[PDB]
Amino acid sequence: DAVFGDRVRRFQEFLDTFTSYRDSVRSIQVYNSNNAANNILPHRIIISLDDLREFDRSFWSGILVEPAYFIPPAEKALTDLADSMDDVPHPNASAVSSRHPWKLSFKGSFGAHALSPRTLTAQHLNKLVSVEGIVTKTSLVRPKLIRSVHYAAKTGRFHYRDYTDATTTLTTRIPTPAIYPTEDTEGNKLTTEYGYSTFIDHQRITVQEMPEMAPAGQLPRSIDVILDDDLVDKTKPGDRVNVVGVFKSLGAGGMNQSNSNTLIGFKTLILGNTVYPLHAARQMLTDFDIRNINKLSKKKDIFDILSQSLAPSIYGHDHIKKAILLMLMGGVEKNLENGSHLRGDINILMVGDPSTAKSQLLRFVLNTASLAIATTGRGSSGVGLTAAVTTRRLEAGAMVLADRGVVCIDEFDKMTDVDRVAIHEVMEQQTVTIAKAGIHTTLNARCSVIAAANPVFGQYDVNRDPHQNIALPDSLLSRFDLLFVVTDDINEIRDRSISEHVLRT
Amino acid sequence: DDDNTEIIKSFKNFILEFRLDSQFIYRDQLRNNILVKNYSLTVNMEHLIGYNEDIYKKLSDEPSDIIPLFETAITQVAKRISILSLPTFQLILNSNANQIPLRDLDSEHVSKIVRLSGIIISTSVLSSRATYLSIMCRNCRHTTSITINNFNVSLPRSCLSNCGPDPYIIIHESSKFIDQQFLKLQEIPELVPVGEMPRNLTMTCDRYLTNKVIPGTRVTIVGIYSIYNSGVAIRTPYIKILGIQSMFTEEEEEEFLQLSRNPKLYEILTNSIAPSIFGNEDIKKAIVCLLMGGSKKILPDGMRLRGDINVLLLAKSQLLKFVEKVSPIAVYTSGKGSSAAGLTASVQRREFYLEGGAMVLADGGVVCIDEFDKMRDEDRVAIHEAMEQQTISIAKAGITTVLNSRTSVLAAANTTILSRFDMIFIVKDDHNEERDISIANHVINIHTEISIEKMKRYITYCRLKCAPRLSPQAAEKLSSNFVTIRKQLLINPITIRQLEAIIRITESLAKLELSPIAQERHVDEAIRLFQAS
Amino acid sequence: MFRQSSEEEKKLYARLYESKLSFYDLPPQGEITLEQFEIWAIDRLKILLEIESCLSRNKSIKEIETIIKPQFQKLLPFNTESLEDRKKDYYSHFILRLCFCRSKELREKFVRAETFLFKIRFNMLTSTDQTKFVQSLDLQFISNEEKAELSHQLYQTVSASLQFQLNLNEEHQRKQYFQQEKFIKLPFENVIELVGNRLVFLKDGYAYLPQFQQLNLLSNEFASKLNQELIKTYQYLPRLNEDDRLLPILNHLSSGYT
Amino acid sequence: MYGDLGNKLVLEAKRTKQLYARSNQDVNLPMYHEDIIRNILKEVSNLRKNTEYLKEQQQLGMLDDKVAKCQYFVTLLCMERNKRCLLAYQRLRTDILDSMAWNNNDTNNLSHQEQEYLKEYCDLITDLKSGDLVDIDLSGSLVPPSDVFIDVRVLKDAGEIQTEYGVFNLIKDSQFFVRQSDVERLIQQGYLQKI
Amino acid sequence: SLPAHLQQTFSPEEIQFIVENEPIKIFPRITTRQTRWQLITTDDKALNNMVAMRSTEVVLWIALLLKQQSKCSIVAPQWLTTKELDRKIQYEKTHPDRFSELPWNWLVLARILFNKAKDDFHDPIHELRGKIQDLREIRQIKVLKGLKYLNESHLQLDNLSLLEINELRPFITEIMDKLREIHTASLT
Amino acid sequence: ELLPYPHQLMKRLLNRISMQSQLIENISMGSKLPLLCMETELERLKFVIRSYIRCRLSKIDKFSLYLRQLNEDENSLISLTDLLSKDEIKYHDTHSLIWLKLVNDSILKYMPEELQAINDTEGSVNMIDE
Amino acid sequence: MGYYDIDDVLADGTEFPCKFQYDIPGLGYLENNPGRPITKNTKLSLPLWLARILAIVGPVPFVELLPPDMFSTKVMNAIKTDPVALDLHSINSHFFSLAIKWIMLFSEKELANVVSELLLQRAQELNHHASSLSITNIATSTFLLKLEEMEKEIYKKSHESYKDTKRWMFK
Ligand SMILES: Nc1ncnc2c1ncn2[C@@H]1O[C@H](COP(=O)(O)OP(=O)(O)NP(=O)(O)O)[C@@H](O)[C@H]1O
Ligand SMILES: [Mg+2]
Ligand SMILES: [Zn+2]
Repeated sequence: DAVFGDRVRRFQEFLDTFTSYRDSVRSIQVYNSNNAANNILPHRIIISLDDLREFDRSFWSGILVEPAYFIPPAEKALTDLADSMDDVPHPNASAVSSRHPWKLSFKGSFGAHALSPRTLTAQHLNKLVSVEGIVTKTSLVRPKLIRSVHYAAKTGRFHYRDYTDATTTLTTRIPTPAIYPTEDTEGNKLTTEYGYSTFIDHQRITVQEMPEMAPAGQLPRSIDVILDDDLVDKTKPGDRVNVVGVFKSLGAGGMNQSNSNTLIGFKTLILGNTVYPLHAARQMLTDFDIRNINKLSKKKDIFDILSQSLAPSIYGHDHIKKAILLMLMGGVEKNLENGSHLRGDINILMVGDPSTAKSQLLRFVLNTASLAIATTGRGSSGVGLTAAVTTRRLEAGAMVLADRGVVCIDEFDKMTDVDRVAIHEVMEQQTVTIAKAGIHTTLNARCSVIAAANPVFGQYDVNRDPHQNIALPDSLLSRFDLLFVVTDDINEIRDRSISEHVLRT
Repeated sequence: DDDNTEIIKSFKNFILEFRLDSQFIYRDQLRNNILVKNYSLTVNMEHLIGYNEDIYKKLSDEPSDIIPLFETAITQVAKRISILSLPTFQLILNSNANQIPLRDLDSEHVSKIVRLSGIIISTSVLSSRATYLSIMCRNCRHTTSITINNFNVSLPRSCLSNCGPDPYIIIHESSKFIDQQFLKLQEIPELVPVGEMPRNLTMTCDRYLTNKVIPGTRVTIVGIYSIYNSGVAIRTPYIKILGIQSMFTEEEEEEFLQLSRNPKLYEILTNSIAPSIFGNEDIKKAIVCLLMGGSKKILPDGMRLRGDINVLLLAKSQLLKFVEKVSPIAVYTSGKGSSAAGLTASVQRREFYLEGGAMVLADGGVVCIDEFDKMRDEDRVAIHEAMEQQTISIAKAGITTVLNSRTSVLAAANTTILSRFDMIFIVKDDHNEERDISIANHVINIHTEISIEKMKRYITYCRLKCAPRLSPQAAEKLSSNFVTIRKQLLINPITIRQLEAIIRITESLAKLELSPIAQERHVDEAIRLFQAS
Repeated sequence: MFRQSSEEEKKLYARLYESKLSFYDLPPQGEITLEQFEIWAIDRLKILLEIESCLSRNKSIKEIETIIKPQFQKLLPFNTESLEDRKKDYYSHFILRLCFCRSKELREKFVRAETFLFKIRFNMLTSTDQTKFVQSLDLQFISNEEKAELSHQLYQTVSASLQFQLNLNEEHQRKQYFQQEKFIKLPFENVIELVGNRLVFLKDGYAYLPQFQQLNLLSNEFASKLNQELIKTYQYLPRLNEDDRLLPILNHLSSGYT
Repeated sequence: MYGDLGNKLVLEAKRTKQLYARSNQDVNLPMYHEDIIRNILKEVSNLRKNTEYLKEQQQLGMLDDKVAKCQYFVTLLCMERNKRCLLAYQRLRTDILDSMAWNNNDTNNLSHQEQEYLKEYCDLITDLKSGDLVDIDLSGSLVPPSDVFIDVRVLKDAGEIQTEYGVFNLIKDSQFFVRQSDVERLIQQGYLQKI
Repeated sequence: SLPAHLQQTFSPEEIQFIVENEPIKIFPRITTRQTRWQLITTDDKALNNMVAMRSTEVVLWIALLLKQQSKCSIVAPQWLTTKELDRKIQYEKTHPDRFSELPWNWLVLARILFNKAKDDFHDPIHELRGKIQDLREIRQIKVLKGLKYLNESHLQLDNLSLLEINELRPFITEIMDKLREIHTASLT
Repeated sequence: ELLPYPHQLMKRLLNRISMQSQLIENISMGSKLPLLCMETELERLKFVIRSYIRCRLSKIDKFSLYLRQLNEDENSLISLTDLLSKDEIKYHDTHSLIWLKLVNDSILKYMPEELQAINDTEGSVNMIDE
Repeated sequence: MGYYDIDDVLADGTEFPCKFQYDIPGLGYLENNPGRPITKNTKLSLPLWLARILAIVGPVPFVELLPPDMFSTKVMNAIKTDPVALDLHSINSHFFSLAIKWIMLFSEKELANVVSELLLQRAQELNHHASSLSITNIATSTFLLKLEEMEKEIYKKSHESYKDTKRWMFK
């Protein structure tokens, strides 16, 4: 028992020595205290595991090899630091007994304990580990009881009690029956005070090894992770993610009497301590970026510089490059006071001869837009391109997924008439609506469309009408802001210039 | 009580004393294992029998009871030869006793050491078993511990420090565990009685024997044959395993380098391809280029330049089989495909799902199609993306995904689809009676230049070592030729998508010589071979 | 097996603060400034004034520790490697000797406040530092046979104290601790405050004291030696009177206690 | 840049060293890289032409104090690093040839200067082996003598042969019991095995 | 010129050659005392003046040369007995850092005499072969502890045998040299 | 380093080897066992000298330019003939000329006059090993 | 560090980042354009045998050396947490040669203390795998893929030494 106190003292020395963590405590506290008088930041701090190594190796290896005996006292010391710093007086009834300490998180240099779901092994149980993979399933969020408060009717005394379960604590304790006490030790009838009691959020997820690493077409392997309080709902299926936490076992493993002859193993989990995403889009500007951006904007011809810097490996087609740049910037979306909506996003279509860089230029947008989805015109159905029913649940299509982004459609001329007419709403009302057996709902789809097609006769025929060359209805062509026609006109100097260009490339 | 100590003493004296000639083979093995942090020992039955037959008799009568005693004896020796802490060591066995066919195991064999063989057909994921385990007593809050071992247990009920009827719980925070895995063994295919499907068994292994085999491999097994609970007075059988049996050198690349400097290497490789087929020189040349390929490139603005080659053939059945044999990776199919996925991919149904055909499955290698005209309707349109983009993309029934299709296609048949290929040629025949007689004589013989493996390894080496670049002279030559053909056609089409194909052929020709630069010598043969027509 | 094989002032203060506390045992050497003399004395004086104020307000050790500990980082640092902090602490104590040796009331007030500060700082130590500090001061444990013979009486004496001071509510835990605990034998007059509270076992004029207690002996030795040193300091105040530039500072320092 | 060819040439030195070290019996040092060496020497000649042109511009007065000094100095370093690569490569192949000369005392892979070098070094070895100190066979065995008499079995039909101790008739798969000091050379030549 | 594996070290053959020059005690079965031996790297009187069953001292290589035939018998060294080896093992266990004071050629001489002279021992040979192994194992533990003190300056060793040193030579010297290079580079 | 040659010892040893060889021949031409001892002793003696001289020649290969520079220094505290035997002197001198001719014609013929020296100390890397 | 040593010849050709302190005519071929000058505060990647001189010869010398990525802070923390697990072969093929050259160039004290510990801690497992002789391949082969070119020579000359001794004894 006495060792717990010394570990609290030693972590207090660390917190006094490395002062950048005090500023973090204090800044969170003053921010929360400001807006409370009118969002709120979590009571959580991330420590560099390297600082702790350079401060005390004996505490560093203790955190990293015996977390059940070192993480709790360290976390206790952090709470004492935050509690001794000044705080707002006269707290309310719920604030007085919140049962809410501060919590830790870690970064840097895990060494041998940086793992993947395939290689996590029984040797690593009760160690602090870091794993990487893809989220495949997520449970619903549920509340969990940890403390309850009771008012005794006759005596006027407020009583309370605490609860525990195997996933709530790093150390192990006798489980609690989840019963509410109805009667006092002295026979007084009790009442339960909701709002003074404390409940916390809980969510389970599953993480699987990345398909790029799967051997020999073998079955892939996966782990379940437990999240709570602030960590809930920060992920969704398909996310690539890196998780930090303690690897632990559970239950009786069939040694409590069972038919299995104990061949079955014990259950295991990772208790989520920290979660980080992986980039596999967004960037964050530094001060120097703001300066450079503002200075560059005062050149005489910024539009030419920027437009010519799009796809420099493609010769010619200046105007299409300028149009793509204006599409990536976009207009301004208007919502009037009576609820009426006016469109902001620009749609572009280009039709032309074979080999004239249509698909190659269309491919560039997919690798410079922040959110982009790509599809071929014949590989997609009307419902798959907008939305479909399943089980009732309604499932989104490609135009619904790229909401505030761009969608690229290649081989647009091969799309059937039955598929094209599903798009007429999405390019003006920017919504999708379904009315099918057991469902009625509206969905948002605000994207910009860019697409490429082949003319009717296989090459553009100037000796026939544009409507004869472009077999699409007038109501659809009207929805594209800019329609570009492009051709491979044979000429000596043009051929020479292009061929020399691709050879230099 | 004393028997447990005499047996341990006996196996301890076995390890410390068994010499064959002048080396204490088990002392040396046990020391050499610890230095690489391997905690196990591989004993051989014949040596145990030679040392003292009585010990083997005890082991043969009661293996479930005696194997743990020998394991703890190993631990007691391991400390003396390395300390002036260690886990319990795993014992592993080798044997030459008569194999039992899997179909003959029965009630006479329960709790006996058995040796058998078969094919592994399935493998479980790993799971955790306890060895050292700690206990908390709920009432008095006293604590104790237990040591499990995995041979054929439950939590005790003798409370300590009344203390209650069932007061014990586990402290997982201070306990030790090991790995365990399950496998399935199927009887040998050449043993099964006619008209019956093969019989199979289930089996278990732990610690160093885990994660040692994969599905489809033939294996030999030594293990205890026993039963477990899962009619009247009836139980399921299984096996506890105790043992299992199942880039270039310098001298290699020196040969490949000697080939690379041969002045007639191009002729040699062409001659080595389907040598029974008469004539068809340019077909063989084109297959060499298809096997060697161009060079992949990536630009600062992120655009990506293709490396593969594509060829079409209009006798012809033999060449695709030859290409399948010589290529480092290969897939063979007929135009209808192996499933409703067809060549490319499709959506099927109950929830919907997606599966890929023989374009996705050949990713990274070569694929050859035996009748391209028998391609299905969906594949006719989908192959455009598969060839131009090296991808297949689908957005149907709520599925929204993109698939990789990075491959070189060889195809044959007997229209606008010819535009997808880099080269097209028509197969030619000759009717010499001696050729047919020679083939017939060889057929009777079975009924009564460079070799394939060396050529395949050479192709692999060249693909790994070299990716050559155009010299400036080649650039002037190619551009002048390009504008010349377009001008000639204008006064009487060629397009950039074909210039970029001639470049890939040129690079593939320079690749045979391992020359880091391509030269006019290669450009000339490239345009000479471009006469598909 | 294989095998291989003024500065003095700075070393003195490194030696004096290796234990993290000192009885302030030795004559300082070298020089500091007069501004430093005044400021360092005032800083220690402020801490001791607050200690005496809290004691006059009858606040407990925990409350005083909560009040005084934030002041060390500003006025008089502790648990520090800095030579400047160590010299500041040492010199400020020595200065206030010369301020507070002047009269019995001043000596008593200074001894009380400084001994309580000593207690506070000793509580801040780890047990290893406490052991090393006690061992450095050259400060009789009973035999195991004597402990066994007196085990019933010693356990009856300390069992309540183990429960209330060390939170050992379980009798099993108290028995295990008692089995591991050492005891000290000395004349009862040396620990009379514990005698009056019946916290120690008495036999034949000797008091039997467990090792987890007895800090009052350490602080009483500190207080007694400080009182004797102050009496000595008083006897050679006529030598202090040779530098006039110090007397106004010392008069100012003492005025806040009169 | 001017060091790329050298960085490529030295990799062949590292390669031939590892190939040689792997198998002491299989020594056949590979083809001399005449073309790469010729390209390196042509590069040096280009740099010499540039320095000479720069000296002409210096005599013309074209900012020669700073400009000619820095450009000349930088060019000098590029020449020195090429000299180092060429000497390293040639020195390695020389060490291999010296090793073979001691045992031997075929030619197509050696350059002609190397072809005469080997002959010169053989003359030197036989000069040392002759004259004074002749009593000890400097090209003989370096393994200490273990036994006087051994049993040797007859591996190749060389027929009847003469040796300083006497005459032998090497009937295929016959066995001799004979003193080692006699048959040491025949074991090295490969007609015999020790069994 | 010289082979690559002999640039810095002695092979075990050379170690055997070095050990073979030591003297050893023998009982001859013939009298030579009244041709003569006329050696040039040793004494010649002892071999010329032998008398049957009279103990005498000669170099080890000649002793093994005689013992190849009936004419001689070799007396084992006194340290090569069960009592002494028991005491040395006890010394090894008692002092967990010092090496026991065995002669510098103990491994080589034991593995020569067990092959050439298995018949001339008094103790049962199957026990000596065990105790030699016990000594080598304990010494290997002590060596593995010592390789954590490789440093920039020096090391001291005591009673470590010639063959044991020669086994370790290319590792100790190389790692020590690189630590020296790293340290002196910071001084310069 | 290359240690100094034992001039006197080698003279006496080689003379003794010659005399012992002639004695063995005379006794052979005139019990078997003494002859066996004499023959194998002479083998054991010759092996050591052979190994020793081969090692010294190998050291001379590696430090040829260093030994030449040590000899060219007029202020050197030791002369090259003090350190080496007469046969070693011959080997060092002629081997240096053979190696020099090979690189001089092949490489250095093409270099400018500032870089034609083979034993250059002043360059960006020292060409002399020691 | 001999003249004719192949590994030293090959290690000096690794490139380091550099920045110029003067504009100079005609030396644009360093920037792969022979027809142009170099200009002040331009940044280039140059081989060490050249950068080692242009950083010294004058006053202000022509080039300044920027801190390279193979001596970054992340690598130092990786070294200090677990030296035995570390994949130095992927970091740089010739790490312990370039480390000594850089130490000589800037006379670093703390880097020497880090590198000495790294070498001493990796030598232990290297000796373990050297001592372990068959009477296994996977267990040894996983660690021996993380050795430098410098460490491989020590491993080879140790393994051969143990093996020759073992062969002679049991013979
Ligand atoms: N400046 C250019 N102009 C035209 N084509 C170019 C140019 N630069 C490269 N190309 C190549 O032109 C080829 C065909 O480009 P691509 O974008 O697929 O044409 P496309 O308009 O999609 N033709 P299609 O697929 O038949 O509709 C590619 O291999 C490009 O690399
Ligand atoms: Mg296209
Ligand atoms: Zn109990």
